[PDB]
Amino acid sequence: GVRTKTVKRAARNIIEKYYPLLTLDFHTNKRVVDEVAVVETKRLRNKIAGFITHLMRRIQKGPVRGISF
Amino acid sequence: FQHMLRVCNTNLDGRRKVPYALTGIKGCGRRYAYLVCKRAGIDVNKRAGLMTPAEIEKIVDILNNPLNYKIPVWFLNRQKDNKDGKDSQLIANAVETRLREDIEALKKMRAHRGLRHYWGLRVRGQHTKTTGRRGR
Amino acid sequence: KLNNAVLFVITPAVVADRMKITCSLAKILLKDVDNHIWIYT
Amino acid sequence: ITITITSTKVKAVESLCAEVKVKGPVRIPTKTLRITTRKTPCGEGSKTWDHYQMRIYKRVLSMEPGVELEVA
Amino acid sequence: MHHFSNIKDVVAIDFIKAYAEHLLEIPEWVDTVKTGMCKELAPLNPDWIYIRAAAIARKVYLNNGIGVMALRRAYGDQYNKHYNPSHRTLGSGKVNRYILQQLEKMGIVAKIQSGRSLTKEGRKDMDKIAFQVYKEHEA
Amino acid sequence: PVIYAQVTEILGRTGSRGGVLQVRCDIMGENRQILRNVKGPIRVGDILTLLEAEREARRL
Amino acid sequence: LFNKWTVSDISLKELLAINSKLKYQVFLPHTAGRYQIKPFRKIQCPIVERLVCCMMQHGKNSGKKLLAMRVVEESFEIIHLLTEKNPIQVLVDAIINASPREDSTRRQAVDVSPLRRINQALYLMTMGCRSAAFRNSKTLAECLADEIVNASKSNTASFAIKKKEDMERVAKSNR
Amino acid sequence: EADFVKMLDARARRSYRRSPKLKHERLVKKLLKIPKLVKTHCRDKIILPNMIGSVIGVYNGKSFTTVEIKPEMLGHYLGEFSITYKPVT
Amino acid sequence: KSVQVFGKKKTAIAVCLCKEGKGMIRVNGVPLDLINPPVLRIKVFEDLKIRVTGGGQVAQAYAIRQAIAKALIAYNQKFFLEYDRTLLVADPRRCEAKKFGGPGARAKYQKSYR
Amino acid sequence: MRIATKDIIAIYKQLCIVCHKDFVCLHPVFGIPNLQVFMLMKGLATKKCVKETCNWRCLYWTN
Amino acid sequence: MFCLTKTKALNVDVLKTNISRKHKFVADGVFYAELNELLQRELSADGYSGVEVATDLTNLLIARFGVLARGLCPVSQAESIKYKIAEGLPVRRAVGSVMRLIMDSGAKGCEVSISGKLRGQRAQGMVFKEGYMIKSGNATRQFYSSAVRCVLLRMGIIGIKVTIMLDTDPSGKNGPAARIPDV
Amino acid sequence: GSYSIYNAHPRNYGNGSRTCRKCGARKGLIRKYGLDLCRRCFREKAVEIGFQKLD
RNA sequence: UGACGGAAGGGCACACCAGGAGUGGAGCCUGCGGCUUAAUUUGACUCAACACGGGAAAACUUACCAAGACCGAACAGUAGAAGGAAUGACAGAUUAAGAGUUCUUUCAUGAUUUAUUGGGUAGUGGUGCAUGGCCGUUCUUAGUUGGUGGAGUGAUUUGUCAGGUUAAUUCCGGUAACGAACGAGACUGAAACCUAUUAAUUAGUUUUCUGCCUAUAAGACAGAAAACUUCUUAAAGGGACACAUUUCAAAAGAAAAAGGAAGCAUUCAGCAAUAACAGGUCUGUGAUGCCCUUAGACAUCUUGGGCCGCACGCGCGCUACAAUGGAGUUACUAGAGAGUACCGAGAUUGAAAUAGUUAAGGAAAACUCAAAAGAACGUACAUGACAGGGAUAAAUGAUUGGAAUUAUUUGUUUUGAACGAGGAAUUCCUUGUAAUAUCGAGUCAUUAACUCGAGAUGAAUACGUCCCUGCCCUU
Repeated sequence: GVRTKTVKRAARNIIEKYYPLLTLDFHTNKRVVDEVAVVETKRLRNKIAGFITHLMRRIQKGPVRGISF
Repeated sequence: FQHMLRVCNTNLDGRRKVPYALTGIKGCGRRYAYLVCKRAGIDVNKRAGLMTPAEIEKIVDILNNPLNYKIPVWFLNRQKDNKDGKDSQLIANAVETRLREDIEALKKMRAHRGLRHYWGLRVRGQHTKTTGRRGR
Repeated sequence: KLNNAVLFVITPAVVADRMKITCSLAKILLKDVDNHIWIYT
Repeated sequence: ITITITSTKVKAVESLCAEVKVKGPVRIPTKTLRITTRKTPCGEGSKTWDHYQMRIYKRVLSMEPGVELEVA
Repeated sequence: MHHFSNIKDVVAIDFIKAYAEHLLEIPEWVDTVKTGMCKELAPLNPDWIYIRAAAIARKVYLNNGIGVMALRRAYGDQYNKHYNPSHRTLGSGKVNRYILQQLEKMGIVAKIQSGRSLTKEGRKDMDKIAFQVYKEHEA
Repeated sequence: PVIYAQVTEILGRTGSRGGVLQVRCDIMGENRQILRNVKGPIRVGDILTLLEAEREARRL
Repeated sequence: LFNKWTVSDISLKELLAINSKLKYQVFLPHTAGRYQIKPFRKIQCPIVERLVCCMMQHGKNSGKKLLAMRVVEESFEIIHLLTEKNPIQVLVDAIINASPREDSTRRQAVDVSPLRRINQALYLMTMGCRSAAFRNSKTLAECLADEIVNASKSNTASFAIKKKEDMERVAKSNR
Repeated sequence: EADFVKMLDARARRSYRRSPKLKHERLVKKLLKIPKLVKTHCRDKIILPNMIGSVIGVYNGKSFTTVEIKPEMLGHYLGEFSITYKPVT
Repeated sequence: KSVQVFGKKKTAIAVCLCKEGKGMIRVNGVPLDLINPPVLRIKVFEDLKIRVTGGGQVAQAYAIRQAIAKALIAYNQKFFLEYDRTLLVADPRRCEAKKFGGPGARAKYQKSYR
Repeated sequence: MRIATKDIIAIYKQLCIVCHKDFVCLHPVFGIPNLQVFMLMKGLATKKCVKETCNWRCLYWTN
Repeated sequence: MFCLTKTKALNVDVLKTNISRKHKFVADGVFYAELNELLQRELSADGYSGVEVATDLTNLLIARFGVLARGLCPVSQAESIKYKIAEGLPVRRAVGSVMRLIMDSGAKGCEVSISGKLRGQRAQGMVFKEGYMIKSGNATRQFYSSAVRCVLLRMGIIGIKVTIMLDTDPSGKNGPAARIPDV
Repeated sequence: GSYSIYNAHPRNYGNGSRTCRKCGARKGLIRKYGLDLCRRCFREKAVEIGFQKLD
């Protein structure tokens, strides 16, 4: 269950601009993504919100190479 | 009790029950066998060997005189019989005789069905390219 | 081949085997329990 | 009375139902029109079939192209 | 637990047996016919009419408007007399239609405009006979 | 007459097609590590049986 | 098991689903679970469940489980007659006895996993019942019943015991 | 003749029960006029007594197989006496 | 006072009605002790008014099991898992769709080469 | 082709005109075979009198 | 005199008063297809370019049955190539001119496939691609507009297939798209 | 006359009495839903009619 | 650069392994080869030909054969010609023919056309090695490319890779490459849930009134009425993304377990790139080029036959070889389909059955439309070609059709054949799947042993490896 670059890049692009809005909770991130990035598919929104949350655990623990917010 | 009976000059087996021992007659099958048991009023479950020759002379009479023993006409192996008479009367070794002469009647006038009997081919018009391949 | 005669753990199969009688008769002796098998002791 | 609408597009009859609305939009079961055909025009090739289906949605109420309405 | 309201409270097979001897003039084709076309042997039971008459009567108790055809497909078997795969076929009509006609003579069944129905007293005797088998079942 | 052998870990799977497992076993009687080939579905927690323990199965 | 009804081999107790959990003990061997969707999942199936599903083979008996559930029920009662013991208890000794502890693979001698020991134990007993009852007077349930009780203690006349000894001997000379 | 067809086969009396076709009645009308051999493509006639003495040729596929009607060759079809293939070698 | 509940199998639906009474269980009007396949009677038994209108004959036996199991919980909650999980959750498995080129869902017709 | 005299003017009096290509049946309007209509006016297109577009086994004539 | 009795009526199945719902829409779809291909053969010189029930007939309809996005239209664009090809213009220049017409007309991407006897007696097929174009997915069921036309030359028939990828105006969006806004 | 026997054979039963609407060929017909459109002709125009390759 | 290797390295697939069901052996249905005939029309011949051309052919289809007729010879010019170009015809003969085809015979209608030169036209005629379109295949796996940049004189190469990971050039990572596009993914349909929303008929439930019936006390049935939405139908939403714990691999990820209706991309499908075959179809087409035939036709039509012909060979399948069964009686249980003037056919009634005479409702959640495998019931059958098997035949009874012979389909009695689980070889398959038995639809005047779908019972064996057949990358 790896993630394509269309959702890894999309997840990255949201975090650099919109870090404080996002949090460790997955269910809140679903609600934000529907408003802060116009995605026409529910399944695609969840996958990005799935990875965006997953990036927070690494980001909270420290810096990460790809994302610079 | 006998393991070997005789009726209408045909040997049966005494181990079988009365309806399934009367199939040994060439003209009698399974539906016909049960009927003559009911007409003769004998117990089906009782075996053929136990059954006394007092009933034999009636069963053979019934087999040869079914029309007057209240048997439906649509139960008869020979309906609208030619050569006079309109009744089966075929419960005997007479099954082969009528069958043998019917082909010869067809064969005499060179009827196509009769011709297919001469060559020993499929008679009722079926594909013979792949089936019925007994080597000759 | 067997010719196990037709006139004259308990199962009609075994009481037809070494009694040398047909299994139809083996039902008669056990009578004098289900419509699929007759098991007696 | 009885207003019946049947169409091939679900968003069509649903849009017109809410516009007419009043008794609720009852939904008679959807009909599917399945047709199976061989892909090839001749016999040669692997046995491949394609599955075509057209749906028909029916709504009945009691008081655009491809949509029909009748009043009983 | 258990209680009695109608014929659904007794096992079907032993009610028909119970309603068999209670029952109807016997025609001349009783012993010369099978119960259909798929079958090939006449019934082994000497009194197969009565055991059939009870079942046909019982089916009326549950279906309000029932016809000859609905019974023909009910008392029907499979047709596998050749190499073709077996396809279901209808039962016999004359045996069931005659027996249904006979129940009209007794008055157990009636004639609705879309089938046949049990009469008032037909409900009584059926309910009566269904009871002892119920009582016998409990004991 | 037979001596049991617990399974410690799986070495892999060999024998041309994969239908024979190379496992390491420790006989509970004598805590001796013995290497054998196993035929069938096996797991680490499983306990085997052995009617012969002098074949140090290695396949060279 | 039918409102009517210990493992010596320490290598099969964990893989024998008899009474370690309450989900195993059941009034009928007709459980519709998904026991073949993950590896090592069939070990959750009750032992009588596993035996019944092997009485449903040779094509024309495909899917008939109520048919196979009746013969097993009648077989177990006969088993209790011949052994005055618990048919479930009697059966699990047969699996221990009728299990080949070695096999030859291309040959080469290798042992047999405990899970494979159970699968072959039922498979070998199953075939003997099918062969014995085919074109024979004895009812299938009876033929299965004495097969198990013979396979129970040591009896060689049991088909599974004959096959186990044959394959064990072949492996012995294959070393 | 309508009475005789009753004692024939089930197929024979049904194919006579349906109304007489114009081709067949126009055939027997010639059969009364003639005996001289008469050819026809009609392999659908039922042998009836009104044509016992006639000599008639039946188109098999390419020729006319002359057959003289016999009283022993009754209601069987008239086309059964003109084979449509050389049998076998 | 009553509650409504139901249980499902492959296609069998058994809509129960759990309600105060003397304990009489009835399926489609027949007593629970007079179920048609008498082998399955003890499997169903592992005032209710159950109505089964789908599936086959072994599917409905499991659906009825759900209906009795679910009804007790629904009645008790408003006013099993350590033994059999499927007593309270429907089995999701359904018949797969046949595809062209084969007689089943995965089986394919035989091939010939020479 | 040979057509009835009262028939030929009836088509011309009616003449747009359409006619099926199936020659077994008659024309539903004039009650005449679709053959006669086809052959009579297939000759009219060569005189540039009409247009002879063909579509779905029906010939549509429109000059 | 003729011995004919059959009669194939010149009617339509969309005028039937008593018709089932399953039969109603099938006849509605069939009649549209028959009508659409009828006037396509008439209005070829005008680019009929679609019908609903073009880029000084009604009598034909009763007897038988009883655009600003010119670049985006594939039917009219395909007819432009067919007219030019039949006019003796070389396939490379003529098709190139049509592609530039579409590209400046506001299309995400388009592709014209020409297959036939262009070079000589041996057949050949050339494919011209311009702009972005997806080939796989359910998206191409909504973002496509194509027409299949065939032209007749002195040596044979040349097949021309013209397909155009539309834009957001046919309401929707492609599969992969995030387009994150900023604050 | 010259045409009295022409097409005098009655074709009312139908395998040469049914024709595809456009192609006109007599083999491969689809009489379902009154289409009367044989294969190789319905496949081309299926999308126009309304049928789609769904599942 | 590509292809190939009885070269290496790394991966993958029912490719094999552990297995299930098998086919091959018997009878029969069907296709192909062969032989025969006047014809037994023809395309396709390894996967990618052989229940394939939706090809279940009595007439038509029809392409072949024997006869017979016949123009479906436009348009233009000539001849002829309303004092008749020509067309049709009862009766006799000729002809299978009620084709006036022709001949003896005169009777009707009237330029609608006969003979003429060009010329088109027509064709299931050839040519898929002249083409379009469609399809199959390479190839169901993961591959392909151009814009600028670096290298080479050049074809060309890097980008498109060491390692790891993934179903996947999918990513982490790496870096003379950077930024992209297609392909995968993303996407669409079905299934897996909603006691929350929306609704209530043609779905269902509940309640009430009337009548009737039995119990020990609850209910049942029938005829009505008028309420609710759990089921049913179906719209919008919600709902899983491996998020989240443990372990393993500062990273992509992997493996249990719990929770969940749902956790292999959740499953089954659909769509599916660049390049290519001189792979199938001009016998699907009023799509077509060229060649061929063109009034004694290879165009068209009628009649009869053939595609069904059997010394043998091969492929797809059905039924069987029985007691895990056959025969008789009883209760039963679905899902998805289809239906008009005439189609799907209820109820009544004639009978032994197929079927017949009258006959409601329904353009349909309303009416028709209906389950068997399996289950239960007996002092039935008892292992024997037996009552397993139902071929082959003989009599007879009905339907469809203009027509049933070379049996269209089917009923009753009788007839009782090979077949005792099948050699070398070989096919399909990993979960509601295989297998088994059945239902609907396509074709359809009448005809399934086929195909496309639908449910109903529900196995065993793996959680692996390249050994075979093979792919895909890299030296």
